[PDB]
Amino acid sequence: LGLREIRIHLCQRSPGSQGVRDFIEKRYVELKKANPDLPILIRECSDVQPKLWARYAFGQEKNVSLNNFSADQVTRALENVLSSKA
Amino acid sequence: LHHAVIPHGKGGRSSVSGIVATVFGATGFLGRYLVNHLGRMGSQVIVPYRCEPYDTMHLRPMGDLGQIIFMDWNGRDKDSIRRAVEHSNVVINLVGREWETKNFDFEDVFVKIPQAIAQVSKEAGVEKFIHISHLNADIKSSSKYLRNKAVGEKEVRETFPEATIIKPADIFGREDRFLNYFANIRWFGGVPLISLGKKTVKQPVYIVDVTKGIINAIKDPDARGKTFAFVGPNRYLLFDLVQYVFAVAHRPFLPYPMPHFAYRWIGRLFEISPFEPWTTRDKVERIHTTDRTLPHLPGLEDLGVQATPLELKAIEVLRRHRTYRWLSSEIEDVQPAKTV
Amino acid sequence: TRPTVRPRNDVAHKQLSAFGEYVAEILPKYVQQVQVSCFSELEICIHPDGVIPVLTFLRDHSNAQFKSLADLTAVDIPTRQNRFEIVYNLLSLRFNSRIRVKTYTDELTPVESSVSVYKAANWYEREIWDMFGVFFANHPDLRRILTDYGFEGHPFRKDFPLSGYVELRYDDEVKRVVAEPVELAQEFRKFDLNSPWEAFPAYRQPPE
Amino acid sequence: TSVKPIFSRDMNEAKRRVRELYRAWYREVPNTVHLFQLDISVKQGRDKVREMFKKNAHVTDPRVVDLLVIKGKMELEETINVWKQRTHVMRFFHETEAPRPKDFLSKFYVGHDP
Amino acid sequence: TQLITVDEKLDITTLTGVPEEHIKTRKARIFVPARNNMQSGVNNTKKWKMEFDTRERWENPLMGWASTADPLSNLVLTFSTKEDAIAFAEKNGWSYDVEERKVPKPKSKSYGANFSWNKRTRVSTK
Amino acid sequence: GVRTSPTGEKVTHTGQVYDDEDYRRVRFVGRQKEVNENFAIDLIAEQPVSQVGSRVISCDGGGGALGHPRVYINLDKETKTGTCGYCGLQFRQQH
Amino acid sequence: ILPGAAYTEKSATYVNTEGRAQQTKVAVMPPGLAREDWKIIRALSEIAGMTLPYDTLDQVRNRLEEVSPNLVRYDDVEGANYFQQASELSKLVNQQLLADPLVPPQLTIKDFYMTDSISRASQTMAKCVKAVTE
Ligand SMILES: NC(=O)C1=CN([C@@H]2O[C@H](COP(=O)(O)OP(=O)(O)OC[C@H]3O[C@@H](n4cnc5c(N)ncnc54)[C@H](OP(=O)(O)O)[C@@H]3O)[C@@H](O)[C@H]2O)C=CC1
Ligand SMILES: [Zn+2]
Repeated sequence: LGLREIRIHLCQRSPGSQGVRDFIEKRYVELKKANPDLPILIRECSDVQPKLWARYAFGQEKNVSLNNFSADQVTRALENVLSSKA
Repeated sequence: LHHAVIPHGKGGRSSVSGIVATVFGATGFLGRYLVNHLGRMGSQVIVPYRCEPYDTMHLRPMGDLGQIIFMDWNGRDKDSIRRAVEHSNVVINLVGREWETKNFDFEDVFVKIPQAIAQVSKEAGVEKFIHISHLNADIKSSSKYLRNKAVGEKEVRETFPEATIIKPADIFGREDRFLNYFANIRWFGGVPLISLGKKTVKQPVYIVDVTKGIINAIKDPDARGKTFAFVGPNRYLLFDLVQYVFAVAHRPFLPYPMPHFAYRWIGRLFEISPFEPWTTRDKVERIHTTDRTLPHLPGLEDLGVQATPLELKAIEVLRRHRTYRWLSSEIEDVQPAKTV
Repeated sequence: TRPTVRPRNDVAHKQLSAFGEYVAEILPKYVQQVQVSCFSELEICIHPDGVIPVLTFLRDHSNAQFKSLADLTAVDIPTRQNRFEIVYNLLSLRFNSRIRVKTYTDELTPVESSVSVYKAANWYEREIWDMFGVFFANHPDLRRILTDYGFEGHPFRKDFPLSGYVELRYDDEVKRVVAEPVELAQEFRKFDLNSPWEAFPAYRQPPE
Repeated sequence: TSVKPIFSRDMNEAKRRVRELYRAWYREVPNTVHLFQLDISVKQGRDKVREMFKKNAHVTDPRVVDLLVIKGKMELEETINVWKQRTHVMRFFHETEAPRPKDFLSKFYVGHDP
Repeated sequence: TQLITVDEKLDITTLTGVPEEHIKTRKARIFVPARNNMQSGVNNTKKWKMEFDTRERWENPLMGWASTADPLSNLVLTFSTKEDAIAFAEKNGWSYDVEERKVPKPKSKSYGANFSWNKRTRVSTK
Repeated sequence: GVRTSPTGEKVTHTGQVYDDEDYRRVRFVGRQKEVNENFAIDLIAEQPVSQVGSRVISCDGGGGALGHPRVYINLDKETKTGTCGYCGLQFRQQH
Repeated sequence: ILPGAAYTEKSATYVNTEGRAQQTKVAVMPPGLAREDWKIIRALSEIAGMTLPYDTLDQVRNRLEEVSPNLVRYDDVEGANYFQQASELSKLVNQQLLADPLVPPQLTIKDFYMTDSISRASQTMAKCVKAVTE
């Protein structure tokens, strides 16, 4: 019925998370000020591939592999997540 | 629920099944396999015994240490019954005789003692009481066995309303008096039968089916206050039932009609013995009583017990009655009996 | 160190060292190690392709004549990739001496049966099949010798527990001795007994 | 990865030995039912043999299935010769054991084992 | 030749005779055992150990003894390295978890530092 | 000094007695619960406190090599007696 | 009441104050009929017709890795950057301080020995409190 949380997983050091890192350094705060009641949980880890989880209503989760994206591609994938709500 | 009776373990010999059973009449045919299937779950089985303790020897390897408590009991003494049932959380009643003795009749065995056990178990706080009636129990039955067992079913239902009363049809096993009885009329003659044994229908049930039914009635809280009818899957006429018995044992089967007024004189001829009688007129009336069909009562399928047919266990019962020249023939080397 | 210490037999130590050099230079195709213990016992550690060439040497060579097979033994040591250590104990009645021929296998490699050299091994390595799982190729009658007939598993392996996986009891339903999963009324109480202080500095291993 | 075989060079000779062993068991089962005077049908014993063969059907190592052929021939020799008894043959039929809890819910009800 | 080429994974679960309940549903723990803090010696921290998850120990109805149904309970195997224990767990189909060895870090001890001129590391007594 | 629970069952010197609702009393039905009525905790209170004139006393319980290892007991506290760890015989410096 | 397990009674992921995820081991089993906690929740979901997509403990840890992948990497402190964005988000709402002083709830040794349900159920901790009060 609607989006309930976004979970962005990334690495501190891997290059595939690099543009994902460029999403948080530059384009996160006004994202948080766009949806102040939507939890956008950033989870950094050791050797994970970048991943975008979208939990929806009634426990449904969609799963987007954010590996080797630029920051613009991460922005477009996350705005697809925000605009879908399916 | 007390902390010592919580079920622990994996249901083996040394586990705790949380079942404390006083099995009255465990020294018989059903009680043998009942204490077997209880003590392998790790149950505290109290066996009140009337007989010689030597006759209880076979009940001793059936469970772990201290799990079978033998104690004396008398059916005409409520003190020993209250001494036996005061710690149990289930009492099972297996008191029975096919014949009436010098001191006991069918009313003492089936009306007096079961009402005494059920009343004492009610006034000692026992939650679960299982009574074992017969499928053909009726007030207007021709046999005194089934009359007193219907009266005892009524008394157990009225003095312990939450009792599980179980109807077996005719139980067969290694130590039965049903297929062994049908076997042992190659000694007497040519296996006489009322009206050629073709006006009575039977559906015999296997003993481990009855035992699993009793234990699944112990474990089921929905079995409280029910009335179960444990029957085997196939109904047989008595003629081809006896013919299948004599075909498994490979004996000469040559039946002949004996009338009803003369096959009770043979019944009184063998009950004049002071020992365990070979037959009686009551056994004549009950071999020649058809197994009634009671579809309204639940059965083995409602306790999760799959009923075993006779064509799987009849070789196991009747290999003993064979002579050496056909002793080693197999289960499949026989034509099955005709069902109805 | 006189009364309470074992005296040392240097003559037998020197003799077994010289015979170990002898065996190691006659048979360098298979001999891997030769070592003489402090109480003067000789060990010839060989390769498992040299069971029959070494043991027929020691059975037949006129300076060896190890005509008696005392014992045949496997030892499970799981931290090695060849976890089983087959041990041949030999007695030379001519030279009043004993020798030990040690070799190795894992679960899947066959060791060649030494029944062609010593017939005494006909049961011993059969027991090594029964207790450890070591298959012996070209053995006359290889089957179990000590365990029950329907016994699955190999008992003297160290991954096999002390009590097994099954236990027997009589069951009067089936009128038969049956096997069930084992349940002990009292668990075998495992005692941690090893001291944290080193007892023998001469056996100290180097660190990583 | 250069290992020494037991009997089989590869899986073809290994499957040949498994096949011959199943042939020998299939020929043996009626005698096993007869002279042990087992109270099972011949089809039931043959299905138990098929179950004991299909239990090991996931192995892809020639040495392991060589040892399985070896141990099956050992059990076959213990069955042809009367060295097993009625108990040892009926121990493949786990008949006195209760049906263990299979789903999550009944295993949750009875105990702590996963 | 007299050698064959097996590229397959080493797995002897069908040969060791262990039932399935103790192959797939057990969790082997591979670890250097921690030093007992009741003692100062470190000789019990030299070798790796493989143990198993502790199953249900209950109370005997007769004596109160600790009854069990786990055969693999008292089974602790000793290995020389970590990779040997990993190979031995993967050989027998035991799913495992590996704790790393936890060595004590090198300290910088000084007896004279007990009696400094201006540092807080002066002992208040001796 | 054995006492009795309200079930009629005797209490051991540990403090063990089965509860009224505990089924495991059925093992004593028709038989007896074997308890030892000589409680050691009752019979060590009967012993007199040994008044001595030394400061550190020694106890081996009697018998020498027939008793327990010889321990040394300090008697500095005038408030508390000095109890042996093994035999439970207690001492006091009489000053 | 759904009787659960303790910390010495289950294998169980706990995360300390620095982010290091660690796992307990089953020392003893839980008493009585009490079961492990997520076992109870998964059985409740099987009864309720909303069955959770796991069966064993390792599958629960796979879900636990799906939600945050650091909870399955044991004895590892994962670095958390991005203090600057949390600082910029902290400057939005000008929440005002109270007039009360900063006082922790634990001032003495008396307030130490009973904090959770396990220490409140203890008699050794109760003797510790009774010792430090008098
Ligand atoms: N095929 C069958 O036999 C069927 C039986 N039933 C019923 O099932 C129950 C058990 O049957 P089953 O095992 O075959 O019969 P048994 O006669 O073989 O067993 C009866 C048991 O009760 C004891 N007992 C018998 N009479 C007395 C008595 N007067 N006082 C005290 N104890 C006594 C016997 O022990 P002891 O050594 O002291 O005599 C024995 O343990 C009975 O109620 C029977 O009516 C129901 C359907 C079919
Ligand atoms: Zn003393």
